[PDB]
Amino acid sequence: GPPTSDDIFEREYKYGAHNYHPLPVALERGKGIYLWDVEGRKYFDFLSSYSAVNQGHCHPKIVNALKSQVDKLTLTSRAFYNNVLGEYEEYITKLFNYHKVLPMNTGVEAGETACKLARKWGYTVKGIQKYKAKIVFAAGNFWGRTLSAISSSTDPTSYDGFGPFMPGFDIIPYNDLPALERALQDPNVAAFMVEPIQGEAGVVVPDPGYLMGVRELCTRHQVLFIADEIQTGLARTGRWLAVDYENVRPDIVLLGKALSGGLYPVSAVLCDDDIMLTIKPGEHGSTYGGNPLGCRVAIAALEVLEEENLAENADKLGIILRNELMKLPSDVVTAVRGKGLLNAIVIKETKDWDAWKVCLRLRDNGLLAKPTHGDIIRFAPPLVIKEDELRESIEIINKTILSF
Amino acid sequence: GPPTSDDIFEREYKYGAHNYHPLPVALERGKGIYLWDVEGRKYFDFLSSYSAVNQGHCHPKIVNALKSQVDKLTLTSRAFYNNVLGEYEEYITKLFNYHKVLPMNTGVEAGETACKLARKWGYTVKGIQKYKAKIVFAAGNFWGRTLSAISSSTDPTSYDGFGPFMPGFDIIPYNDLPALERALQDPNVAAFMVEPIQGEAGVVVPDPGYLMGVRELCTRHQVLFIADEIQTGLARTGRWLAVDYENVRPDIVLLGKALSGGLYPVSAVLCDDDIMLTIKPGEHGSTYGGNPLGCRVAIAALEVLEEENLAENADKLGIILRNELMKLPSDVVTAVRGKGLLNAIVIKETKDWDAWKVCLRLRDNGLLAKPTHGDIIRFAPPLVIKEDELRESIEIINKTILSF
Ligand SMILES: *[C@H](NC1=C[C@@H](C(=O)O)C[C@@H]1F)c1c(COP(=O)(O)O)cnc(C)c1O
Ligand SMILES: *[C@H](NC1=C[C@@H](C(=O)O)C[C@@H]1F)c1c(COP(=O)(O)O)cnc(C)c1O
Repeated sequence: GPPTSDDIFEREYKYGAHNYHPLPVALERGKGIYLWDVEGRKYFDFLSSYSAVNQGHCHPKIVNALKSQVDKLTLTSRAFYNNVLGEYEEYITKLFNYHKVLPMNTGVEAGETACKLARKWGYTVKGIQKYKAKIVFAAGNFWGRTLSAISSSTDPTSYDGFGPFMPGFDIIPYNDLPALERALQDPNVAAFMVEPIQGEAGVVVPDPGYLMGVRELCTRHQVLFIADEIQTGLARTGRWLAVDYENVRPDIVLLGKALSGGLYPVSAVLCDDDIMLTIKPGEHGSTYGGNPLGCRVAIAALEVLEEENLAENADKLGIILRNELMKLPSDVVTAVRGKGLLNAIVIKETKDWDAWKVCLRLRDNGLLAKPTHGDIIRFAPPLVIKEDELRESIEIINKTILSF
Repeated sequence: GPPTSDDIFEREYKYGAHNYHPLPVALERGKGIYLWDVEGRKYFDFLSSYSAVNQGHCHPKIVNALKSQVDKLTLTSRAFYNNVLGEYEEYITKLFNYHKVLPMNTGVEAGETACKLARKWGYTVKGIQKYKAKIVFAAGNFWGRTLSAISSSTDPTSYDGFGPFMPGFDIIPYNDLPALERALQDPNVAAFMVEPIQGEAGVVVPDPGYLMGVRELCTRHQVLFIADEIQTGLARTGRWLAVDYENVRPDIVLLGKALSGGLYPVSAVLCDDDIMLTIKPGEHGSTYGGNPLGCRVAIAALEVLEEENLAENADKLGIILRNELMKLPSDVVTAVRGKGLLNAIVIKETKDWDAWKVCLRLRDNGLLAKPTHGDIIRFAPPLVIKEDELRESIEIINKTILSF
């Protein structure tokens, strides 16, 4: 017979690294908003692989894009040209109104690329002496697990024990314009990198006007505004970019995770020529960056986001979701926050009770979510969810919370 | 009409970053050893996307693995389990005889993972004080384009202008056991990372006994031996790992690039428990790392390497290839080097003449290669090439070199 859930757990424990402690559920199929485990049980996906499957699992248009391109060509390396890359580049740059895109594979690779662009621009355009350029980050940031990315983290689990750290990364509080204004007095600062809503930190939504203020301060002090929209972009918050809510144009925009609908690791760095062209041929790249297969998949995923109006659905259904979540009692759920379909609730963590046990019971009742701190539970279903499906899942959430 | 080659070049120039200057050829299909451009012209691929398509372009078994898995499930994130990952992990760990694998996406991500493992092991097992751990690298190394990876590079084009650098990375000459012995006198050294043959540096093959000496010195001084086999592994040099030529077992083995046959970005970090389990749950990861689609593709690519005996083919045909290349005159080709099907020739670069013009003419004559320094031309066709195909390509190379 084929392996049970427990066989799957045990096998991973024996042969795989222990860098994760996942929710004990062994999934097998995903379609749209749904996931099935090896026993056949059906669940709503309320994690969406951290927004990588905004389009729902195995969206048939993106699946067909993958299938059509793999029968053909998948990787030439950028030592030669392929056809697909230029088409995808024109598409995405015109969609987001930037001169150019630099293609990479994973989100952290886009972050690293942004850091390199900011430093190169700082030395060659702003005139900072090599190698005094600084980049400012917001406490609570998460942008990956490289040595550089954990060097900007304030989370000890990300950086503790991981050797000496990248210099030139400063940290200020999130949602704090006076602190940014103070940091940007140093002319050696080249950039400020920030998430428009902090995902991994617990869906931390900054105050209205924060993004506008960030843009104003960055412009005033000749500092690049890098917006990490790898989790908040591509309709998840109800707009193409979360920064669109304040009509703010960052200098560099990072995209990832739903850029492919979960079918391929595709990431993008968007900016104008006076920043992008600071990097000359041979000075940056990636083996799989810009390969034809991922490019086809990304064109298809962006087209799915546009043609199915998923940002508007995210907006309206997130309004419904937060309104319903706020009816849970204050004695158990101390906070409800989010934008569009990126939301979270905060648990009145006792020790009779916590976010992990809540997610276990939610799995028991047919809905999959995972906590991000122990009192924070993220709710982020695929943007293809319909209102009746959302209301049934909300019913599951109510049943689970009021089970305790 | 559909875009010509020149349209493709111009479009990428307008909408894409200028981080590459590729060989002017616009490819469209790849199958096995062959590539076709948009005009219909046919070429031998003698770059193999830097060994990512060891199995040849669009190998039907790996294509079918991709197609079968994408109709199903592609990404749950590691917040939950999927079935495929444990199966792939058991497979690859038993294949290479290590306790465990840590899955990532790109080669540089495997390198970063290795660095984190080495530091965490240095502090928690070797007892180095935080954060004094050092990692030693070999001059000429290339392992990616993150800030940490360019911090260990001796190539100014990789690091110049890219902000202050990661501390704790020391550099010694390649192919130099006395220099390694000298570096390892510092008890704060946690690891030595090295390529068994330096690919990007120009297929630099170290002297016989170098890998044995590295292993002996690392063991003697309680230092981890990290072997980057992302380009040299998976049959390319004629063995499963290039280190197999000296029956050397590194502490950490990095795999990438052919791990997927070019169909998906899949990388792996292999090592035993006493190293791997220094990283605890929540302390490292990746969104796409270990996803089911890439895992299916990787199982298939490894199976193709094993069942088609591609390491033996690489061995014998590389013998033939180097023997034939050495018949070109000394006045034009000053050196021929390599192992298995990873080879290179060195050009007597005049200014009447150089490696770029040679590769242009080779493209004109139906074979695609790219220089790596201006007198170095890499020859690395897919390991599915047959002897008559190889001899025809050698004929192309002769025709081209003796055209000048
Ligand atoms: C990716 N998001 C994160 C990775 C996940 C995990 O595996 O635990 C959960 C988490 F929120 C991310 C990145 C990095 O992208 P990748 O390297 O993982 O592809 C960068 N910035 C942001 C905002 C996010 O969400
Ligand atoms: C990958 N090899 C390199 C990338 C290529 C390019 O785009 O120019 C050519 C070059 F040789 C590599 C890596 C990094 O893997 P990725 O991040 O690119 O996936 C690490 N180590 C080695 C030995 C190699 O070859």
